[PDB]
Amino acid sequence: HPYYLRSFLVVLKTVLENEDDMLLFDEQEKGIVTKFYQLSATGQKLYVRLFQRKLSWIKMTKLEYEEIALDLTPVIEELTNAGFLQTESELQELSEVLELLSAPELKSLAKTFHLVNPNGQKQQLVDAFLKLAKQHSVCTWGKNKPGIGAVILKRAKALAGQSVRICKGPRAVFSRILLLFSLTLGRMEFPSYTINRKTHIFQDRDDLIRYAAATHMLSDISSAMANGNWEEAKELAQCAKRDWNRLKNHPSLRCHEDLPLFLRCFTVGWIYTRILSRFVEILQRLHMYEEAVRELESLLSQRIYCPDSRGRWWDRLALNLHQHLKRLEPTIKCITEGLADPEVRTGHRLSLYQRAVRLRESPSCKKFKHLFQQLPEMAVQDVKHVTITGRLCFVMEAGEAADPTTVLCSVEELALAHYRRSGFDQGIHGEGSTFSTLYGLLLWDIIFMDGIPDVFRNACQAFPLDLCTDSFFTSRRPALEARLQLIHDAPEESLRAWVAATWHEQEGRVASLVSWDRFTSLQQAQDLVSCLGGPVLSGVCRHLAADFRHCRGGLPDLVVWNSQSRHFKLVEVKGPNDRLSHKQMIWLAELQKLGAEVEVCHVVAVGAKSQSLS
Amino acid sequence: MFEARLVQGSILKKVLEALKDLINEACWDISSSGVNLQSMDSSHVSLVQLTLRSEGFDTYRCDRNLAMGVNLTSMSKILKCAGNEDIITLRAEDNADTLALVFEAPNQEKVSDYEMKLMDLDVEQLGIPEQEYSCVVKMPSGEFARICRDLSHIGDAVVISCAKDGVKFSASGELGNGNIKLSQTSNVDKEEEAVTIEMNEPVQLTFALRYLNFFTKATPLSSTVTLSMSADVPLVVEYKIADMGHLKYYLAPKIEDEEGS
Amino acid sequence: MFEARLVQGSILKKVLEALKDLINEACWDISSSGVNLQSMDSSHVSLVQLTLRSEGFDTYRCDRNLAMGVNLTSMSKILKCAGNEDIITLRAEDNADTLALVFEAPNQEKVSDYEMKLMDLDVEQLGIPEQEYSCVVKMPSGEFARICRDLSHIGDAVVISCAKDGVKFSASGELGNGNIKLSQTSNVDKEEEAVTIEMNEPVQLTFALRYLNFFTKATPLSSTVTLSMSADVPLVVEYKIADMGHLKYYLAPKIEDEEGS
Amino acid sequence: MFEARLVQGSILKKVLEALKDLINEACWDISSSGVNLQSMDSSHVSLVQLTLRSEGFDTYRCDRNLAMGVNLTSMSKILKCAGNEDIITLRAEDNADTLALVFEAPNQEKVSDYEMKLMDLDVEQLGIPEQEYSCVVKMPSGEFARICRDLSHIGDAVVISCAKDGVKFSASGELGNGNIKLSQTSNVDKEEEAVTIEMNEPVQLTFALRYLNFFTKATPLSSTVTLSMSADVPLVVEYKIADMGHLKYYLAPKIEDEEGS
DNA sequence: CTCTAGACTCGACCTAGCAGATCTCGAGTCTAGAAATTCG
DNA sequence: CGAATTTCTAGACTCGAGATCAGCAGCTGCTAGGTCGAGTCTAGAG
Repeated sequence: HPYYLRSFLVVLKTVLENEDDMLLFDEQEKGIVTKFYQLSATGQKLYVRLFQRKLSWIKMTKLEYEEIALDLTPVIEELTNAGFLQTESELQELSEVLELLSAPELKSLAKTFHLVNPNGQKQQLVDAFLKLAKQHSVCTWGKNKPGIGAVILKRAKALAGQSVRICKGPRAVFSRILLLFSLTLGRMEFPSYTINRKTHIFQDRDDLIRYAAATHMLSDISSAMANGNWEEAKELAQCAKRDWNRLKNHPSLRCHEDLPLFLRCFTVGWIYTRILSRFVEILQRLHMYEEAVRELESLLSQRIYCPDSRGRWWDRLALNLHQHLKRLEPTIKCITEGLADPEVRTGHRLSLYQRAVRLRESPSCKKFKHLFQQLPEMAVQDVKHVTITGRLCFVMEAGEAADPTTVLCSVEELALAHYRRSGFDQGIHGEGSTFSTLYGLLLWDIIFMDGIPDVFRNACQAFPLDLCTDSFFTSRRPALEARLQLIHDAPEESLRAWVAATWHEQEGRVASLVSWDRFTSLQQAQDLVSCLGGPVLSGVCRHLAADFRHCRGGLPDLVVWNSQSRHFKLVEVKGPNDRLSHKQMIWLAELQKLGAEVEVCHVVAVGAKSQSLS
Repeated sequence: MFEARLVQGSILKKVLEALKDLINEACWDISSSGVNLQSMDSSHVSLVQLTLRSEGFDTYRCDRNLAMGVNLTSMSKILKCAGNEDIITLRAEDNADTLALVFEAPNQEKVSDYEMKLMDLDVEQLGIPEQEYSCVVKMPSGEFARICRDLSHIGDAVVISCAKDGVKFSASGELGNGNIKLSQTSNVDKEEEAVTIEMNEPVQLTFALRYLNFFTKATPLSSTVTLSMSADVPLVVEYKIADMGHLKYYLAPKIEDEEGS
Repeated sequence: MFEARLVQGSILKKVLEALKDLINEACWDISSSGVNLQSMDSSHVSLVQLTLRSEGFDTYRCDRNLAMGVNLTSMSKILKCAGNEDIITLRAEDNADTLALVFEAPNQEKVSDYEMKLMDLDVEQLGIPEQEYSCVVKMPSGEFARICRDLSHIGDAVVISCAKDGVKFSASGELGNGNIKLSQTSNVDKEEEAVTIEMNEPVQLTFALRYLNFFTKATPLSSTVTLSMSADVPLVVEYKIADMGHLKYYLAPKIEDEEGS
Repeated sequence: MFEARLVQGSILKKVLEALKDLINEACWDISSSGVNLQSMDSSHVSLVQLTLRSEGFDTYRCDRNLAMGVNLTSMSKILKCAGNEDIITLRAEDNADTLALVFEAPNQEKVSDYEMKLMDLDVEQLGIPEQEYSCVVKMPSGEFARICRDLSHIGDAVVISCAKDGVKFSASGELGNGNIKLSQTSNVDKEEEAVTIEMNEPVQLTFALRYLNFFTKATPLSSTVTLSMSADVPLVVEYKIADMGHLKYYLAPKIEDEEGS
């Protein structure tokens, strides 16, 4: 693909202009990357495709990559001489060749031998051949010649033939360079952000290795959870904990402590913490909940690395001590401090109050009412429940009843059709994406104000990292409010300006998380802000910035605004066998507090057949 | 120019039966004192030995030493097409790649002659370490065939204990454990009934059961088998072919740590 | 200390193979009266009962009535080691979970011992009602052995219309219909060829031949079948085990309503 | 209405196996002369014809000639369950729609009737020529089959060569070459254990061993098989059906390709 | 007034998919080899 | 006792579903769905 040639080359040529990049790489690796650079342009593709492919011995006869040549073999020996594609050559490892070996000729090789049950499945045949390693007493019967496995691999190669593989060093160095580029495609027109890289994230080249060691493990553990085999995970996690234990007393994390929270996102301890965090759901799922109880305790000792982590451990203690390990005396102590911890907020906490209410009403904890006299309240005024009907699959009969075509749909159109005929033509959906979209264009350069360290660290960043963290707002508390109140006072025509301008000023330019499809037409957006203005959205963003980690979504799904009649029909999609979460109306309550038009839209379970009954 | 004529063609028929699948290719070493076959399997696990003398042949002459490699399967395809009573007229030409197999009719009415292509094997001077065996067991072949065949289903290895009161065969598996032992014959003078055991020191070894079936193919050859054992020595199974010679089956013992890992 | 010594090993050999194809596990109800088996089939359609009187055994003892659930499938393979003429010595000991089988050669030169593993099976008892039947015939075993098989080529649903002058074991299928009518015989010197029938009321019902083929595996047990029928009552197929026991088979008639569907 | 009672049903029984593997549908030209059968093989290469005289039957009478067809496959499965020493009374009505089986027993104690569906076939008659043959060979039929399957291991083509002192059966395969010649022996008083070849002119042809294997299916019809061969003439393999009739085979010789060029 | 068994409810509880082609595979079926059997 | 016949059993061929791959999806939270222990209502008996 022409994409792959430009992409990897763009990555390298962009990571080049970083003096830290050369600082953290030895002259040997510099020679390595340069000798990739001098490599043939058509020879680049072969290493590119294989690099982003699985690490396993593969025969070129199996390979079919044609866009270089039907006989690109001379490139193969050239690149082998370059010292990367280790060919058949040094292959004295029976397991690897068995892995290359396929089952049919594996069955044939079984036939020419005597082994027990030469008709089984792939792996147990493999370790059956591995039991053939246990020898050198019957092979030494006459002449010694202990290479019975040597004979095995010789006949295997006769069966298999040629293969290639990559040495570990080059793969390791490109892994490091790619993760350096990533730091938490060439077609992407990046925004108007320049750069503000000031401070190096890490502290030493040794430190980054452990992340590389951990990142591999973290992905490994991620696959372990999709297997059901956490048992192997813990032993290396113990080693990882031992690796943590060995590196608990290391100053690198202290500089991360010095690093802002958006730079604290990854930290030796934090990585090890998230390693130990997965250990907990490793522990709980294998029902070793008591240790998982112990881990969160030492976790709760730490708060600095991702402050939005202590609250999770509070739920961990409750969940551990309620569902399986019923242990009252601690879990009351937990739930109390859990409801009080600052990082515990919104849905993360409002569930806990109902959890507190549900727990206190239970006979088990009904005895400890005296410890449950500090209950907050979120008295709600549940929004008018417009309960509608419509076909379900979902399936929509949109249009005239004469054409009741299926055309599979979702719950949106049902309400959309109901509300569009209710004089609310425009407005599809999108929770709080649109509000962020409104937030994006108008405040863009304020949002992307620079000069602050590592705002645009990479050469490709769009969001200045701290976007997730509340320190974004604290950074520009004066700057935001000046622009914020201006929008609050700005009339509709003024809003159209920064909408259309930033729409054009940053068209194509990567709009971080801003979604252009939210504004299907720019004039529609300018017509949308003609319906918006001041407190309507200004109240929203005040809540957004600081309370950001915990408030990405949950907003009314539908937005259904009248394009020309100003008045909008904001909607939370709901229905029977469903309910509004504790946090869900926390949007609506303040929305209805500012007099928003949110409309709870319950949906009667109505099927295709059902309407025919009447 | 080698040419050997054996009246009892069935003996040459039977000998291939055991070697038909146990060995695929071998060198047919022939000397003036008789026939001697010795080769190895593809698994490098067992050795087969032949000691056919020149005396047993009705008419024998081997002008010069030959050692020729021919396919085992090819020969078995030909031995099957001759009756159990035809007179073998084996005749091998000096460096001509033609083996004259003539199956003479005892009726003197049919003529059966066959020739096959000759291949090229390699000789590796197999070492034959001669050693005395503490436990020597002679017992009829037919009974031996059962014990090896019966214990095949229960397990895959046998722990042989040379008990002076009578040798015992024990095999274990996921189905359970089963031990079979016999009593040495004292009063039955029949050679096809002796369970005589030679005792010097008890020995307990282990072997693969997947081969005992192959070796027991030689039951049509003789009525009694001889098994000799000691500490850390290969299993030996010898068949006495009348006065024609003896054939011996070599089987190195299974290593004790193979089951451990 | 349950012990049962029966000289006729073949009859014990003969009983197992009939049970292999229908039952996976069962509970062995043994008593001082003798060995009694009441085990409904794995397919949950047919019922099989077996009872062995203690006096039939050459040496029978039963201190306490045990009820062991043993894997039925594996039993034959151990039994396949037993010869056609060995003396079986069923024996159980205390509270262990192992049954002892000993096979003795008639010449007392080969003693075979074996051990299996017992499992825990629930003791499910089903009531056995005793009553008379409509069409009762004493009909030779080898006779029907083909009859189930021969008409198994036609279809899988016979409509038995037993009458006063023989049998009307008809069948049908897409290729055609199989219509056999055996003539009742009474003036036969031997009782092995008599097909005498006692009639009170004709009955017309239907069965699936697949089970019928399974129910014929016990042919070597005897030569005189005591199969009988009545309206809407499961079939009974009883085999007299010489003077050793009785082997009865139960199968409910197939309802004609499913044939319409 | 046609009735044919045959005491020797075994002769009628063993006919079907020869015709099974090569013929599926056929027509039976039935007249007062006896039973006649002509049917080209399914592959349209070899010709198989059958003739029986009516006088061989114990009872036979046919008022009006009939040419009616039945699948060969179905009838043999029916005849599978029958015994070899039974009495059969083949019978067919004028309106050809079903075939009734009048199977009897030597003790006249068990009788079974079966009904076969008939079917219609186009009566395709081919006029075979009668002529003298160059080399005609009569020899033990069992011996002829024994020669075939040896040469089938080599190739699928045997060179027929009537020579001065017998035939020169020669198979040429990839693995090797197989030459078999039998001395012309006529001094033996037992004509069944003898070969007689008449000389008119030497002629050499080759035939596919696939059909020879099928043709050898009729070996136990007669102890001797007569072979008549001629230049550019289909092979003749005839079996005398005791005194009941005769059965001869046609197989057109293969065209010798110009492999030498 | 109180204790217990059954139906309605409601709130908690858990799990799969993303995207089309591609091999790969894993059970299902047949027929020749293996073997008991059995009769003149 | 040998050979035929039949049966038994394993090796070969078919099919349809399971797993994987590459250039991109993962945004993960709303939706659907099967579940469960406790709360709650009611009918019959004391």
